[PDB]
Amino acid sequence: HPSMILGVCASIIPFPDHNQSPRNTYQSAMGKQAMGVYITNFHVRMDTLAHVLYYPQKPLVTTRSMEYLRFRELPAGINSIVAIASYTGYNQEDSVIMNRSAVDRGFFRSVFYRSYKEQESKKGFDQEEVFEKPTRETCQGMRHAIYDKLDDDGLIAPGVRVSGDDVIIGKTVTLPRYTKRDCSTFLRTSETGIVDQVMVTLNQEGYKFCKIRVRSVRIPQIGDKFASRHGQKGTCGIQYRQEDMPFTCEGITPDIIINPHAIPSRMTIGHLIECLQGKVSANKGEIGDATPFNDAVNVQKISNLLSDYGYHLRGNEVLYNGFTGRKITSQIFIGPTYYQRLKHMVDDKIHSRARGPIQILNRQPMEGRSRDGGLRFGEMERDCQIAHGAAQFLRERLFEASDPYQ
Amino acid sequence: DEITPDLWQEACWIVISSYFDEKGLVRQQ
Amino acid sequence: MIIPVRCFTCGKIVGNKWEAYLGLLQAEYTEGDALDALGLKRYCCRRMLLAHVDLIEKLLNYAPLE
Amino acid sequence: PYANQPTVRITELTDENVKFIIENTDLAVANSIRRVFIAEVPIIAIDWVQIDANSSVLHDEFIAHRLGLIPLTSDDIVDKLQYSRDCTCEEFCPECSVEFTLDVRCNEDQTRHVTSRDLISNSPRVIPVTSRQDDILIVKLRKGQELRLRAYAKKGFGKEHAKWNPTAGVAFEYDPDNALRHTVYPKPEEWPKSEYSELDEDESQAPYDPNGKPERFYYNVESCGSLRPETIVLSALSGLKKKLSDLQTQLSHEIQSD
Amino acid sequence: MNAPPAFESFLLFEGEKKITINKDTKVPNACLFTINKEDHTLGNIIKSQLLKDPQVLFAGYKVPHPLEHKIIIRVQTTPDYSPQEAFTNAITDLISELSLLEERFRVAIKDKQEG
Amino acid sequence: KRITTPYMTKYERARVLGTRALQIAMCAPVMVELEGETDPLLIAMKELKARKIPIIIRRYLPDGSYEDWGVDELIISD
Amino acid sequence: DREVLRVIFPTGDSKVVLPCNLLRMIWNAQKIFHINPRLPSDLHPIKVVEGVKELSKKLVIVNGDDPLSRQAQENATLLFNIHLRSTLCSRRMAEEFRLSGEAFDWLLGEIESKFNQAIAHPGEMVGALAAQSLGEPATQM
Amino acid sequence: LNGLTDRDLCELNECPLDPGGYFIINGSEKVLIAQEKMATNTVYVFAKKDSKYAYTGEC
Amino acid sequence: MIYICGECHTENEIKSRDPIRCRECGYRIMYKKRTKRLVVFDAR
Amino acid sequence: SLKQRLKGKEGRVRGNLMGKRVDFSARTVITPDPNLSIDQVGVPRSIAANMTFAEIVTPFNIDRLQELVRRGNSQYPGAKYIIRDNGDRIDLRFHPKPSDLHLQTGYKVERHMCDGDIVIFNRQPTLHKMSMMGHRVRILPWSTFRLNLSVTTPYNADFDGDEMNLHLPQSLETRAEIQELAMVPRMIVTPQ
Amino acid sequence: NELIGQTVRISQGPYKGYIGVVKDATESTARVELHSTCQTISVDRQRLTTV
RNA sequence: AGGGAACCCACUA
Ligand SMILES: [Mg+2]
Ligand SMILES: [Zn+2]
Ligand SMILES: [Zn+2]
Ligand SMILES: [Zn+2]
Repeated sequence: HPSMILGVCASIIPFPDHNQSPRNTYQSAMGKQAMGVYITNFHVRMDTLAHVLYYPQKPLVTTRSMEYLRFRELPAGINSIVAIASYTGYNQEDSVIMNRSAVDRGFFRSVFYRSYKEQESKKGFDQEEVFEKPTRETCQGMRHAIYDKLDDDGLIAPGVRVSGDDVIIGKTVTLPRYTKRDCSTFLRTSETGIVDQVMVTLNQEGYKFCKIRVRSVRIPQIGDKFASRHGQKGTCGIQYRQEDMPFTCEGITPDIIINPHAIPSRMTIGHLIECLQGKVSANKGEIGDATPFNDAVNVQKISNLLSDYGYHLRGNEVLYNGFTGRKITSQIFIGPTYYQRLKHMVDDKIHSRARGPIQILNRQPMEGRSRDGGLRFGEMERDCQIAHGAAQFLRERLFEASDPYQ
Repeated sequence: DEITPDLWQEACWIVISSYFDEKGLVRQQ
Repeated sequence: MIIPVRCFTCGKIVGNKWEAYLGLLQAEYTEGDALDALGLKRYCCRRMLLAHVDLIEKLLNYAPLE
Repeated sequence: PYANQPTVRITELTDENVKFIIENTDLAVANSIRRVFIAEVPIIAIDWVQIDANSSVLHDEFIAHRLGLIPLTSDDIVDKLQYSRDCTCEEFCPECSVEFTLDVRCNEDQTRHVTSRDLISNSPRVIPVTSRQDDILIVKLRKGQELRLRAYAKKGFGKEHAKWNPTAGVAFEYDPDNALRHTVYPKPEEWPKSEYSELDEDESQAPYDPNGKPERFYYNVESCGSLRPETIVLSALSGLKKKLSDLQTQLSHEIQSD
Repeated sequence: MNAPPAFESFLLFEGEKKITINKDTKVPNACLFTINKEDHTLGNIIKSQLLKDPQVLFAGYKVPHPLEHKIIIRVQTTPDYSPQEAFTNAITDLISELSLLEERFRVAIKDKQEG
Repeated sequence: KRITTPYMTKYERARVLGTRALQIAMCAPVMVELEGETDPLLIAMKELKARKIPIIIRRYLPDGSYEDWGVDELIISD
Repeated sequence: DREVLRVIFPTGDSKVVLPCNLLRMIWNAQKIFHINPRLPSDLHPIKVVEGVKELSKKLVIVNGDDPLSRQAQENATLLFNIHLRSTLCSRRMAEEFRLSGEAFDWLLGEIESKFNQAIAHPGEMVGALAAQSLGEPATQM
Repeated sequence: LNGLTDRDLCELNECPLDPGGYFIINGSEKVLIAQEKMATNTVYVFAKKDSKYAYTGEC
Repeated sequence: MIYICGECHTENEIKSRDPIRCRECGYRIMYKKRTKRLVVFDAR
Repeated sequence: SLKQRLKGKEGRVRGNLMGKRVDFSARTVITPDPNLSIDQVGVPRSIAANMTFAEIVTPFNIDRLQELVRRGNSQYPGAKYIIRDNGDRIDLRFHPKPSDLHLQTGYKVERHMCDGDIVIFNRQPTLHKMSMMGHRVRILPWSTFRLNLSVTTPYNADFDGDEMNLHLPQSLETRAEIQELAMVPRMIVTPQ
Repeated sequence: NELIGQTVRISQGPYKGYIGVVKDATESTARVELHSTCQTISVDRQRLTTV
């Protein structure tokens, strides 16, 4: 069959011969970032990062090659009722308006797993590390945190909540009025969640070894990245409730509204064919076939099938304004499309600094958001601030806000 | 006798199904 | 993993219809006729049952911790 | 002195939906009624889950999220129930919440289906709707797994969370024959006629009425089970009237305190 | 992380004032009714009931930002009438219309339930 | 004798406004009658429009010499 | 001025880049003063000639009175003065634009103010401006 | 896990859908990415450009 | 402190500074039990 | 070696003197906002409650800054530090003894970034001088920077996952020169 | 300050019924991370109930 | 009230 020329990640694209080829490349890149159930024994694994979707659905429009990728068994995405409309301006320039009521009902909700590990490694007869709950009167250098979440073994228990300045593993190293130093493990800053599983074992070296899995539920929000299977990625721009969403005559509000302007320059016509075929599939009860090179499926046959179900044959519907109730003058293309929630969330990316840690050598702010570092005001930014003539802003960026010294 | 053009689209996916039934997807490794 | 309680779009209850849907599927109903017998008229609720992957059946194959 | 005089026809009244037609009202009134169906009709739903034990394969937020979406019979109780933010009790009292408990263990060698039948309330009239059909599955338990929890169901409306939405689908429609050209079809013959179209098969749209405004509005209010659909409509009209009355009281205070 | 609580759609926090009138001096006989913790549900009905009034020369509402919960209604009247009086009359007519609608709906429910 | 431009350049405007705003924030005597004003930038702008900022701009010619223009002597564009 | 233009632009391309959009400013003057183009004008042609002369005397790029500076001034505003005398011609101000006296006085003042706004500000980092202006379209190619 | 049924894999807390093909090195699952190279023992004739050699046949 | 064995699921009394192993099967992977604190979720 | 320390884009000169990590900078995903003016940027409350502007205490703002100090670092429209004339920093996150919350003229209060604050807002690659313009802070609920849609053309930005950087000017002089030189309305027409 | 680290219940106001552990407290205000949601809110100490 | 460096890899726009 000629559709065996595609690999694993391009075999999930419905109608890839109707797409411009860079968009197939982008979906092959972004199907690997899609959130689903990555493996069925995810409750046993202490992976450092894990992303499990609450309600993965298999696609309504499928290729025949996804029976062998096991995508029907471990799917990564949800069939979303997707209107292609300009609504209130919040889906412009590759954005998505989402239904807040759908998101409240579990639409694209997911759980994030972070795993932390510590070895209770004795290094000689001088420096001994112990899993124990530190106390102020005994341990030096405790980080002014909440230390009573820990149990008697120095390890936190499943079910406890933790914020970014909480300790989960209490580790003290004996010090050669303070017998030992605190070398405990805290969560990542600006993180939160429930302790999900604490596993205690011993490694090859025979030392006590813990892995603690912390779970946090990530509800979709503004700035979370969603993509279809046609390279049509975009952050959530706003979330409207069901009574603000546009609706059909039978009360169907779209889960997602994407911009019309995402289509013409990209020519993802397979996206529109997948919406049409998904409308036909959801009304018929079939799962549509979107195997690439098929003469049994063209747009006219899908249209005739759709018009057999009391719909417009081209998949448009008369939507009503959610705010005013008035009919929208244009008829809106709306139908079920498989969206993926990508691992690029905004709460994993938001970072600000005011003043904090500085590098030991050059006394400039640290590197990266994981250590409360600053952003590099680089050479091109310096060049642009030169072109502005803003000499004092350039001076405070490159002298006062990084490393003032005398 | 032979596979007619109407049975071909199911014959080819039967043989692809048999291929992936034995070989799987990480057979090279 | 398990069937959603409500349809995401409209909020119709579909969490009580999964085992009935599977019973109808075992009774040689076509999927569209099974969805019609369950009273799922809007295509938003039909894609809840039509596209559901019952992964909790796979997660029940592992012995519990306690 | 410029109030409308709207009439009502019920055309269908089942236990799961009411289909009705409102004549002689404005489009904004009709849309605000449709919006209050979805967003401002208060029902009872679980909003407080303590999980004493959860050995199931689904984590605790997953179970709690599923429990909040289970509809509870809110008829005749939600009206006399208080919002917990307004109630003077410390935590939860029978004047503002209904206490649910679930205690399921699976010791049988086959899979136990924790349904909404296993949710047991202390109030005998706020129960799961499916318990009052098939029951709503919360979790499936393996042998030795258990789920023990205590849940409180408070009063709220769908503008806060969608689990307090009483409706499944609020179908809304005006002018089915497009006599006002509120939507302009590029090809009117490609469009299926409405359920309420009065045109014969030959004609695609009604002739354009230049003097017309939307006057007749078609509703189909399906209920998810918490309230009867006619209770959804009557509670929505009462709630919209109450929002306008509260606004008028605040506006009277602001006018007389100028 | 920055998620507003779901109850700031509709709950006035302590010190927030439900409705304020601002007599804008740009044009005669006009007011700006800033209603807090409301949305299109009341803004649209108030706007349309004001548009039924023949002594109202302008009536429009806006949500300045959908991430905030605030309605600005601008009413302009003929000089022998005031925007505050127009707003009160519009709310009274809306209340009477909804009362009539509720009573006729109860009558219709009682007729169809019996038959 | 002063060959430089009689207009105040935008860089001069930005720096005079910043310097004067900082001076007002350090409790310099305001030159104009502020009417309920609190933010030093708006006070500096109001002083600049009134042509009352007590600052001399010293413009350096490339040959090394300078010209002293008072803010009140330069034409205020924005 | 025409022969000088023929030398400067030998391909006959008339599109230039100049500070004050004189045609739009004449249109602005027509709309501000409600210039009826069906009536005779009250604008003397010698007022046009003298006004353009005294306007050219104050569109100053090079400041000085020695012959080096006034030659550099005549060079620096050569095209703008050619364009200004072509556009504010006494025939075109009577046959075509039909401005009044007050409209013409406003037009002269507005040309002077817009030109003096167009002069480069000392301090401006034009080398970095040029480097970025030739650099970011290079990302496009 | 070779030749085990789905039930035996689920007894070992392994996923039956897991394909394998990787190594567990210090608890990290490590996959060997296939590296391409020129084929050995085959005579390839190229044109080295701007060089002292007009043609080059390597093996 | 109370740990659950990974494979035999038996409860284990484990003190501090003793090796991790099961009393029954000797399997060296142990899991802590769930906490006894008040855990409360809004059902959302 | 020392030569390897001094050379390259990562060396001392190019990587630590021409450009460097800075304090008072923020970065998050950008999402559209048609309701903002072209010179406004919608800022999350967590970014604004973490980024502080040092406001010098005058008799004009003794009371407002006293209230900001009284609210502290916990409440968002509040303050993080008091800097006395001698230069010590009273950290307001320890809720210190009430003798410290006294405000004299000449003190600096490091109040949280509030509405109307001027920021430089930037998208990499910074190609031309309209890739780095000035914006007025507007505080909006969720976790993204929010931009107007006409503004995405100079930034070469869209909302398919772009992140932009927000630098807060720390002085009145630099805030004034960003206001008078680099704001979005002044950057409408390019000299290019 | 004994309030820090104690599990607390909000007893008045819009957050009534929320559970959490106090992070930092004043005589009139505490920073309570909510058990129910992923937020650390500020709440007046008259509206808090220890447990 | 804050004790890591270096390299590699993957990724984002
Ligand atoms: Mg982009
Ligand atoms: Zn539905
Ligand atoms: Zn109560
Ligand atoms: Zn054991």
